[PDB]
Amino acid sequence: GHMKASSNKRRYRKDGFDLDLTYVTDHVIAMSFPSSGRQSLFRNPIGEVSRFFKTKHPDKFRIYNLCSERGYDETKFDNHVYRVMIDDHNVPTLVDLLKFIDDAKVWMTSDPDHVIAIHSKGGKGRTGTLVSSWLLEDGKFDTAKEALEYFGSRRTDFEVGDVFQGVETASQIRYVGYFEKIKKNYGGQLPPMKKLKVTGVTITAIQGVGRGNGSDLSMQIVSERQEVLLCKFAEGYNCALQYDATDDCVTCEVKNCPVLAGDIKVRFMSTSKSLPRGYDNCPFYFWFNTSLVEGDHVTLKREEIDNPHKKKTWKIYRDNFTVKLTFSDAE
Repeated sequence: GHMKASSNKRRYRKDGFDLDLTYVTDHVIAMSFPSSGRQSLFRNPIGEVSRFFKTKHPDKFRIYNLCSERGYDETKFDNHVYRVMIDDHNVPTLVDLLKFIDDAKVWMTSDPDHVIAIHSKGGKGRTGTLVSSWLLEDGKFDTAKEALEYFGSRRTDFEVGDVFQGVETASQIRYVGYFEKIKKNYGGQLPPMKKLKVTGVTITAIQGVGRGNGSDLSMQIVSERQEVLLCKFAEGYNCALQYDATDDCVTCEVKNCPVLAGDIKVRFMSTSKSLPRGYDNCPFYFWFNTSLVEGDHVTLKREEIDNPHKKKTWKIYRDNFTVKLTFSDAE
């Protein structure tokens, strides 16, 4: 009878394959995670994905797994898998990014028919960071913005909730920009190392954010996956808070910061349940690299901070919401 007995752009549906896989270029593929067991959200069984590569690019593929959270049976891909450990909604260290670029360069230079396939979980934020960096390396684009937007056009749904298309976070945009700066100003290698200590943090348009005066906020500095400083503002825990109602800002002296080098992640937490958490289990956060800092501070506008960069938050983080870190030289 009428009742049965049983039961997009990103879809590759050719030659008996049905996969969440995109040729960003003829030789650079972006895809979602090659999954096992049950299929949820219709994304990509590993047996099929590995069959695809062995059939379409026999002996001429290399797979990049960008998920810190999980690996898989790499022998399904004949051991042609390289891992870049990136947490969801975060960025690779620049050391890890450049190591990836060199690995891909060695592989791609060896044969013009070689392909690379880059994946994460959804194959958007982390994947787009590395795909866009690779396309800069390979000379297809000269700016991070163009590379990111191309990635967005090939791989992603258009998001009205984003300022810019392509990736998931503001730090992801920043890190492709860092790679552009490295390629154009430093010959493709890291800039001279610069060590820093954070001595202050200033937040503008504080009204309406948590308790609206800095008193609910704390700031955690993370280096190489470890907390290296925690400041709790109202309490004076490694800090001293000053709130100015007239100027709608808080300025905090930061105390006891260790010497910082490399990629630094700064997370802001709140005791106010009324201030929503976004990605990374906090209200707002960002990454920066100490060697790419200019002068004695780094200032980030709303669209440059992870979580406030989403339009769905703009009733809380107003047009003039910014965060500035003030530094001292560690050398």
